[PDB]
Amino acid sequence: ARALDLLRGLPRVSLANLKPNPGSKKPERRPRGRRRGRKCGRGHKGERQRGTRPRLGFEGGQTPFYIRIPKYGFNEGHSFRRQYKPLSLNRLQYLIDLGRVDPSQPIDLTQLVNGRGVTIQPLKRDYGVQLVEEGADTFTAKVNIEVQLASELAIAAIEKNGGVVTTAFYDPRSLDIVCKPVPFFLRGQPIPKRMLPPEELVPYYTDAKNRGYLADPAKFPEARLELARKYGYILPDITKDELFKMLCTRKDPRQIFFGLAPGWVVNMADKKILKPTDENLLKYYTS
Amino acid sequence: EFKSIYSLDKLYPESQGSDTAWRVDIPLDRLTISYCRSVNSKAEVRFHLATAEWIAEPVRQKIAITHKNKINRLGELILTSESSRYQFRNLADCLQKIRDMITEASQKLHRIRIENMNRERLRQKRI
Amino acid sequence: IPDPPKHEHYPTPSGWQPPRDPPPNLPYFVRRSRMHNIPVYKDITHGNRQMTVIRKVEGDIWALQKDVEDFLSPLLGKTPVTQVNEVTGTLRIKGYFDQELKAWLLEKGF
Amino acid sequence: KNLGGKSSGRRQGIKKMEGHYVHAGNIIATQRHFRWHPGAHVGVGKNKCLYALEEGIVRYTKEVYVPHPRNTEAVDLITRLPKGAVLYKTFVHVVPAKPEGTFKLVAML
Amino acid sequence: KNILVRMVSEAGTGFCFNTKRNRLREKLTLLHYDPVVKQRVLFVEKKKIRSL
Amino acid sequence: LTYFSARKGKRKTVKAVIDRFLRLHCGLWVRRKAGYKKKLWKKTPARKKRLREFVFCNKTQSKLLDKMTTSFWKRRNWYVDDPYQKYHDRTNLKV
RNA sequence: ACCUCGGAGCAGAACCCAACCUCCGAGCAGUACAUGCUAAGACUUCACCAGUCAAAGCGAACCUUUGAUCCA
RNA sequence: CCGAGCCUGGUGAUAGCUGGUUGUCCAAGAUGAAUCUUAGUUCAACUUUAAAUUUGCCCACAGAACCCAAAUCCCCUU
Ligand SMILES: [Mg+2]
Ligand SMILES: [Mg+2]
Ligand SMILES: [Mg+2]
Ligand SMILES: [Mg+2]
Ligand SMILES: [Mg+2]
Ligand SMILES: [Mg+2]
Ligand SMILES: [Mg+2]
Ligand SMILES: [Mg+2]
Ligand SMILES: [Mg+2]
Ligand SMILES: [Mg+2]
Ligand SMILES: [Mg+2]
Repeated sequence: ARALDLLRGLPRVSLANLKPNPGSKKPERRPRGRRRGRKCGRGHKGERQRGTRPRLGFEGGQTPFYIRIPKYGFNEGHSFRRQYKPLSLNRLQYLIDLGRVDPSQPIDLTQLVNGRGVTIQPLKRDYGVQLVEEGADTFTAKVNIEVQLASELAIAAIEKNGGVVTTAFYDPRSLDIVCKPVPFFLRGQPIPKRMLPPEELVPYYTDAKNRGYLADPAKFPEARLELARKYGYILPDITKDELFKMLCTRKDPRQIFFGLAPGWVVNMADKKILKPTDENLLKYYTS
Repeated sequence: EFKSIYSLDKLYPESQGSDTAWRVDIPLDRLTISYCRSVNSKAEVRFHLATAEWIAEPVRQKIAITHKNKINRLGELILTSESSRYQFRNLADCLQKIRDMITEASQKLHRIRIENMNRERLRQKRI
Repeated sequence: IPDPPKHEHYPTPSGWQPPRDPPPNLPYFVRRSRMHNIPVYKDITHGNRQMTVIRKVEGDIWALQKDVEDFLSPLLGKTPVTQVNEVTGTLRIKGYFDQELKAWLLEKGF
Repeated sequence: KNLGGKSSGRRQGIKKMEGHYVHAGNIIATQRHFRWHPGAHVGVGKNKCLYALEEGIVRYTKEVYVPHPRNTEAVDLITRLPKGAVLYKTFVHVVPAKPEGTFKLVAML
Repeated sequence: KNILVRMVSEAGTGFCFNTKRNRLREKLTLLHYDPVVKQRVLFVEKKKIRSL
Repeated sequence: LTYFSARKGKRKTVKAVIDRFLRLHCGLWVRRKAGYKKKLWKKTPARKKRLREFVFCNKTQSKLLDKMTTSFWKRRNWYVDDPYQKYHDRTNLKV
């Protein structure tokens, strides 16, 4: 570059040559001199020069605007509402295309987070990911994806491309562990059980039309055929697909990770998995 | 593989085979579907009504009568949906319209009525 | 960040396209972002000043500015107003042209 | 001993002078009593405010006033006029600007 | 004076609406449109809400 | 309000605002009209319809509410079936 | 004595204009019980709060002033 | 120095009240509503800065009420 040649010509760069980028350092304004002194920009007498003007929102005694408006339950229970980060099929296809999400293996929340396709904040009442139909008309990826919510159209697109989608619930603790497993493994605790959905969410995850992970698998072919009929595509028989085993793999309802069972301890330091053998512990972790 | 008391096999013992979850009327091959990215897109479904063997003959006749306004000069019924940004939903609407037309075939106008009545009242001259 | 997998056909269903090989012989080069996307970004200030920034430019940023002005004047009808940050190697154009500039840079093969 | 009388003005009067372009529903003039009468494509509210019923140009004209016969007091007032006399009033009209629609080619069946 | 009273639908619906009737006047029975039923039905005065 | 709390040193939220106003993420504040539940028997149907409406706030009112609430209340919330999901963003807005 | 709201003059002709200013009036009634629901576009008491008008549409039919929030 | 002692502490009490508020230089910059409120404050108006894009002021003709003047409003041009 010509800039480096200019450097070669110029004096040595040292700590005596350094200057901040112009425009990055505003001058400091302080109350000395004619223009900034005297009353120092505070006005003349009154509470505003004395520095004691009333609180924010006080209107001089008139009933404040923010108090004369009636209370309404706009934000009632806001902190207990479940939140689901949207994952559009556009974003999913983008991730698959750039190789940040491998469709050759089951796609769950862990894989999405590892590919950085979605950011989950369990502390902010994120209960997982919801599939979003946006980008359905251009989705051309065969994928086995596990999500928490799924729109009918998103399910239709996933299935038309020959893939499988299942809606799986996660309690806040299991969700935290799934999103960031490595910190959990460093906590040194046995992998906990995945709790069941709350009573209100039970019907959703037991319904086959949602591909609920607790729904009767006998009803899945009927629902898939119904979607294929409704949206005018021929349902591909995934059993014939050479990735049928992958498309079928589903973690157990009480399982957080695909190949790890509740109660196991992951010793990452020496690449081992300690498994309890006590009958009571095994019964607990299987229940 | 791990299995808990809530495993699917235990929950629904009747359906336990893996193939049970994946074991599979308008002919989509017979229909001709086109998409126009016209904001909502548009999906057009057109099919030759007369040669629609998948539709009964009386149903074809009743459709050709009731919906003659949607039939091209080539005798092909054309119908479109433009009510969604998703061509999936547009095509779904078109297919549902086809189904509704078949079902109904199986089983402002006030001023027009008045003016036609007046035409018939004026209809008095006989060669 | 993984290198994007080789695809048989481009553009990819999401629309992504790798930079052509060999690189174009233009006086300037626009390096892709670490995500392997074109570094063209919308920007907004004051709630009404809409700008588009071509950020990772190497070489003759002034040649790039001339090319951008030529490409955009017919769209606007007037020569677009721009700022060439020769230091940071960026080009800032008044108005939103992110999609058009992305398509144009793809055509040029960056 | 004189109380009250501190009521503020009602800010009434013409909101759209002649020639002003007016969209449907715009209030043209608010009056306490009928200073201006509704003309063509101009409606009247409960409170005798004039609003545009179509999108167009506001015009003010003077026209002969023939009240609704059910308006008994006005009819009597007319009954007391001499033969040549004709009452007049100021009327507000909206001259509609655009046509109410056009026929477009949709499909070349 | 007048009193605000709660006319309750005689159609069995939980629908009620408030009317104004003179205190000295007899209890009110009135035809009114019931949204749930979607039909005009009788409403009977149940209780006095307030005195106005 | 409290600009620096005595226990955390943080800025506090005026919960009276949270009990009354909905913030749309784009920067708009929605509210109910005052008196919408008061003495409806003496209000005309048009007035009742006007009062039953959800209404936006001024620029200065919105700025005041923004000052009186903290950044937690000004985040994207992806609720399941939020009735205001569509209203959380602006479209076709020129300046 | 007054404190809120409204009408007239001051303030003659878009709007707006004070007072211990000159006068007057009101804290509702009558009516019906679509005097319903929705909704373009507007007005606005110089802020906000509040207050007005309203096409189209749906539904029956074929109206002319007082006060917030919280709390119950 | 007692209509309620003195000292220390809370305490840097509080003060819508008075006083004070320190380099140079340039630039823009002036007269309603509510309020235990009129010695204050909040909103407006004005004002300053930065930004966007496109009309802004002046403005003739035409136009703006019956009852019972000076002027004003409105806007093609310029
Ligand atoms: Mg000075
Ligand atoms: Mg001083
Ligand atoms: Mg002061
Ligand atoms: Mg930025
Ligand atoms: Mg007066
Ligand atoms: Mg106003
Ligand atoms: Mg002593
Ligand atoms: Mg002090
Ligand atoms: Mg100067
Ligand atoms: Mg008070
Ligand atoms: Mg004071």
